[PDB]
Amino acid sequence: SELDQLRQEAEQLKNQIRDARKACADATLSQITNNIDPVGRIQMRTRRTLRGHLAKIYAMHWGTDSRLLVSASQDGKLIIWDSYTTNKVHAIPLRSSWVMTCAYAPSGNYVACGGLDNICSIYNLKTREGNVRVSRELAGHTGYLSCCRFLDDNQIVTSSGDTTCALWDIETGQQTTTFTGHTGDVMSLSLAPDTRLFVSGACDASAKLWDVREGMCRQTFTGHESDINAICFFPNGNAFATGSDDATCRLFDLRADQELMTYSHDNIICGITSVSFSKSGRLLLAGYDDFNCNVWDALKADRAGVLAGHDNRVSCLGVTDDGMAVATGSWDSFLKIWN
Amino acid sequence: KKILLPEPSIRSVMQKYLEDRGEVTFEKIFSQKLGYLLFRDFCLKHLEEAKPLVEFYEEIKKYEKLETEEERLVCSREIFDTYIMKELLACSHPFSKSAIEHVQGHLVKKQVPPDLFQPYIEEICQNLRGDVFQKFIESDKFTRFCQWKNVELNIHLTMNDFSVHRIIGRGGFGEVYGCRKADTGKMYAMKCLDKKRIKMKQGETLALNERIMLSLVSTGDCPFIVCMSYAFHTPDKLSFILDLMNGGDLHYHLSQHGVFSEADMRFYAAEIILGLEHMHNRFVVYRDLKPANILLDEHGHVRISDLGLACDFSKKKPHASVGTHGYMAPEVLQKGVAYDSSADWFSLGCMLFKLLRGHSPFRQHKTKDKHEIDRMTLTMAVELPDSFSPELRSLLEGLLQRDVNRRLGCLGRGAQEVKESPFFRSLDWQMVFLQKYPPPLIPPRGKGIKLLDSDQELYRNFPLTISERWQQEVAETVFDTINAETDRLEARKKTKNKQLGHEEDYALGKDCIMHGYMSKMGNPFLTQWQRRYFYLFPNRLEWRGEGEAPQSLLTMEEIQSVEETQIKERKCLLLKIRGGKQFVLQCDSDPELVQWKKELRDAYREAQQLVQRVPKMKNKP
Amino acid sequence: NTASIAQARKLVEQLKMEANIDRIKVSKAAADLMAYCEAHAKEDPLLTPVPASENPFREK
Ligand SMILES: CC1=C(C(=O)Nc2ccc3[nH]ncc3c2)[C@H](c2ccc(F)c(C(=O)NCc3ccccn3)c2)NC(=O)N1
Repeated sequence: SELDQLRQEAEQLKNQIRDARKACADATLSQITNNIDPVGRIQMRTRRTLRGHLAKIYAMHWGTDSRLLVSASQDGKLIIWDSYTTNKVHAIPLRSSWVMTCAYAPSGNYVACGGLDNICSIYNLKTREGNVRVSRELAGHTGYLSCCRFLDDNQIVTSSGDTTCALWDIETGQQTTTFTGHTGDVMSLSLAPDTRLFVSGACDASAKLWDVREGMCRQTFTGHESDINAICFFPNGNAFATGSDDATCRLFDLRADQELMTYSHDNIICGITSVSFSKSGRLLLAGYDDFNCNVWDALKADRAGVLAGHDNRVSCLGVTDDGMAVATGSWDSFLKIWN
Repeated sequence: KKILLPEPSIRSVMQKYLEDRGEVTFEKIFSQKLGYLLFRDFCLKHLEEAKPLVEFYEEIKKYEKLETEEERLVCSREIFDTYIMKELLACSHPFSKSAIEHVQGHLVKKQVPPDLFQPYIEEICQNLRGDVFQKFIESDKFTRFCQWKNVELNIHLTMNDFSVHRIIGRGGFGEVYGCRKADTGKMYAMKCLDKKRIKMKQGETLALNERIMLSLVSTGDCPFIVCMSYAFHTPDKLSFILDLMNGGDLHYHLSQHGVFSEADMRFYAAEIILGLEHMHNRFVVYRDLKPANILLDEHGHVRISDLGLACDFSKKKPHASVGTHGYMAPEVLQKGVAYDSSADWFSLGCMLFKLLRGHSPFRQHKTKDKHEIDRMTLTMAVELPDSFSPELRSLLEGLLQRDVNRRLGCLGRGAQEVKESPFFRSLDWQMVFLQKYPPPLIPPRGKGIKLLDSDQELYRNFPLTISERWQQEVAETVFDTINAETDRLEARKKTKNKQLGHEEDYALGKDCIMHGYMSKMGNPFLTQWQRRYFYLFPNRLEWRGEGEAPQSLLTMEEIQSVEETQIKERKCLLLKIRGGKQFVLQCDSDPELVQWKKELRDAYREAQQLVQRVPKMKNKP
Repeated sequence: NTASIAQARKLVEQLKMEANIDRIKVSKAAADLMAYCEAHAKEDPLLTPVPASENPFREK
């Protein structure tokens, strides 16, 4: 049977892939990094608390100025903050109360957000009339928007609970490319620095690397035992990390095509909601449903730090492009800035 | 101490409360006095497309009321020339050929009956029904309707809402007093029955019955029955608010006047017949008809009163001997033997006889023995005095036939049979209905029993308000002034808002499900009530004080249940929350209570349903 | 859907794309990650605590 043949052939190929990876596993990251020095106490402290959301916070994103950020909340607003002053630059009442993601456009001109309305809404910040309006409602997903990241001010990538991700042309509102392949809700995405690739993590427990300009999946990383809730590129575009409900983060290498490291501990039993790298990649930061953000040593795999000032789940984090700071966002309604 | 309309925000809730009940239809709103009033104010003045329609509706309704043929000739000309002819000459007359032709034809045969334009009426309704209704709804005149319904639906009457004056009647279970309903100024009677006196004499069913019966006959504004506008109670008392009749009853006047000439009797009989008619069209038998249950008003016109012993025959025809000895038909007096309408027609005879002769036909030689009057009602036919004119003679023998199949009124067409008796040849029944006949008599200026929860369960559903009675009461008293005052009060709140900058309306441009005032406890240790403006979204309930935006909320996730609760002996909503916490809400009116209960429940269910399908939002173990 | 012949082909073609990439040794990947980190450890404020002076979130 044609169908049975294609099914065994897929197995053979999964096996071929597994063995090609094992032929590459000549050593471990942990062996290789075995004699560099630990990082010491990574002692970070809250410099700012951002108080204003009236309910759970679901997501945030730093502007590239390493200064403003957007946050998305159960209260049905985006707040755009100036973390230097704690001043709300904009507070944006949304059309749908069920927002769960958001993104600052690199240019600083636009933010995006969306959620259970299944739409990616593009708000324009600098109108000529000095007002904050929805410029686009990007519609086409048949499932909640779970994540979104602008490439520039006329293209944006989204991920959804419809198990796809997509690329959009803003001016027209069209869904120019569809990234299919996942078999579970897609939860998260992360653009490469060059923006010619991105990775996505899903409820299928797998992460996928996509080429933006060609619309296909290049590689598929497995090994988590449960949903991938978060994902982040390592700063040089050749590895990324994920955080999962299985309570581990994991580093996967593109060019070796496989897991290099797990970041876990018998004690940490709760799922990860969010991950980010320090500027140098040396540190992996992960928010956890136990209210903390652990700082891991990316090369060695040791817990190096903890950020502990949230009374509910840490639901999102982010590091500035200038590397000066970490934002955590929580189900307790507050964002905190740390270093 | 007088009616205050809730603010226009009340629309968010009432529109939804009504919608759930199917009440937002042109049919259901147009047919309410206040609804009609508001819809017409809207058409005439705030929409030059529907002005002509309603203007045309009203000219026809005026036409219907014209008393004479001379006058209907004149008005039909005008109405035709103005709302038909001209509208045709400008190809702008959205009605059937049938409609036009029906009227046209009739006019040239100068054929002008009161129903002349009925064909248009149905079609004018057709044309207002659609987009016009729809716009009316979007307008502030429908907001005004919501303001007025909310008052309606929140009526809870107490003795304290009336100014009680002098006693005007008494019997077994209580007293009637004249009163003023403070609100509107409207004069009524208040009939108070004592629940103790009742329980004692085991007439709990009889007081219940008088209410249910009143509730059947009180619509349609019958000027010959003493109808009900409200009923409420206290732990001690049943209270019916009834039509006020200051002139006392016939039995008193009978004995004051002596007997009545036929012509005098004729006046009374006519008006009574019309009242009987009204009740019979509503499948009610009064059963206790007699001078003393006929009251007079200040001018001498009369009405049937006290439906205690009255009875529905819409389904079960009654059989029991119930009335007053002297006036009860045979089928009445005969138990197991069933009877409908008929008995009133016989009592009518008996009572009519009694106004002519001072005694029931079946009460001979001052006799005070009941079993005697029973006997000679069942047994003997009616010896009618030499003096009874043949027409009267015909009527009384027609009414007092012992065989129901042989009794006037009972032969298939009801009251009409009786109206056609030659005894009434001289009456124009429209003039009787109009109360245009001069009345004969112008009234001259005048133990240790206990109460269990099982008693007060029997009166659980005694309270009601007759909607139409209330709207009419309001319509003719304070509706205009209150609309002006409230219009005026609204125009100032909108003046304060262009200046103090509360312009943007928080509840728009999003997914707000409903908003409105409620009151919560904000002091945990203190438990006072804070009125706040709430906004319900699908994932949360926000509220704000005045001036500032919302700074607190609950999430539909936090909420585990919504239930009614008693607080300061006021029905409130109790919200149980996540932590084993609690949140208490008081609404300003019953419909608001009902709607917040439903929507909160609905919203918390859906939100929990939804969140559970969403890995980023839900709880993880 | 799992009974779909087109879907099964799509899966196989995809696994073919994924299987036929050039892979490098984990030793090499890991070294390149190590080198990255050391080359930019200077530029990374979370790596050496840095003085209040240069940092906008302290003392201001
Ligand atoms: C018509 C009438 C009575 C009366 O005065 N009723 C009445 C009703 C409405 C009114 N509006 N203005 C005067 C006025 C008066 C007067 C009366 C008044 C108050 C009463 F509580 C009773 C009374 O208790 N009757 C016994 C009863 C009541 C209910 C059901 C069954 N049985 C009687 N007695 C009577 O025989 N007939």
